[PDB]
Amino acid sequence: VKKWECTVISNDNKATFIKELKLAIPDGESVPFRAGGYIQIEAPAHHVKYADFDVPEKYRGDWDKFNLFRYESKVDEPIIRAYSMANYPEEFGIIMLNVRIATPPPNNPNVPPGQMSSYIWSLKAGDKCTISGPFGEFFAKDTDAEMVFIGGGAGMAPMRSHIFDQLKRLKSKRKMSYWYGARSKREMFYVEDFDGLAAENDNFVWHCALSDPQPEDNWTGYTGFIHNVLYENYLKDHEAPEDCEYYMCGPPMMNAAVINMLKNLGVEEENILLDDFGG
Ligand SMILES: Cc1cc2nc3c(=O)[nH]c(=O)nc-3n(C[C@H](O)[C@H](O)[C@H](O)COP(=O)(O)OP(=O)(O)OC[C@H]3O[C@@H](n4cnc5c(N)ncnc54)[C@H](O)[C@@H]3O)c2cc1C
Ligand SMILES: [Mg+2]
Ligand code: NA
Repeated sequence: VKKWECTVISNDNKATFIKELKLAIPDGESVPFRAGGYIQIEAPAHHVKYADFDVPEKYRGDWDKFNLFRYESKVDEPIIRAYSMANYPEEFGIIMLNVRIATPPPNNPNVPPGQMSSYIWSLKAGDKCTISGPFGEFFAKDTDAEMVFIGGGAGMAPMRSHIFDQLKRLKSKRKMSYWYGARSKREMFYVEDFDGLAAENDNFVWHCALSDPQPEDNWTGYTGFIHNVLYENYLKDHEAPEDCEYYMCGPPMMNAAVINMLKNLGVEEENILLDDFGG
């Protein structure tokens, strides 16, 4: 296991509650990881204020609505946490992460904010970030079966890594689709990336479903929760959904609803691979 003291290239919001942390590896080297894998970030003792975070006005609505800038996080001893690569292995020299900020639950507002994610959200371009690894178990199976990727929230990271690894490094012709659920259009990201792959690869398609599209979205795409949209628009009519491989990563409510849906279809657990962030 190696450690790298990386430099933060950027740490921009991609969604209301998700930042994309981009890290430059020293000397241009790469972490020798597999898609679906993860690194660990370690943080020293520190103290951060949410009021100091850089959150663009476009994403600030819920932050103001719930007074999330009230929070502070004091960490007296080093801590360490896993985060999944959003880049694939031939995106060299960098580690890209998608980090959800783990705020106090709205029903429990005076408990401490999430320690490591509040630290990551405090990082700005030029800061140093120590990572170690790589690790992993959420690896793609080596078959020719159709793949169905299902993502929500920061689960975008290992899905992006997997899908790019299949199409760019493995040059796979397997049938592949990606279904991503989000609340409204501002919560979407990597749209240029996946639109690009879908235009260039006739074996790949992707869909987004919004559960609460906003008036400003002018949304005419799928609406609702992703397990309903995947079922209604693809799996219901599928001639053999039990023969696909399902790769899923999302928030806990999404994981549970998707897995329940798949099992009611008769998919067996061997064909359902969950990357559980432990929410
Ligand atoms: C293999 C792996 C890969 C992962 N990849 C990703 C990834 O790519 N992106 C990502 O976002 N996450 C990922 N995770 C999850 C991630 O490691 C952290 O668990 C996550 O960031 C939360 O950690 P934290 O330190 O911010 O929050 P913690 O300090 O662990 O707190 C978690 C939550 O509990 C609340 N809390 C604190 N004190 C109390 C109390 N007394 N009572 C009740 N509640 C309390 C906090 O407000 C917070 O919401 C991954 C996890 C694993 C295992
Ligand atoms: Mg966005
Ligand atoms: Na396509």
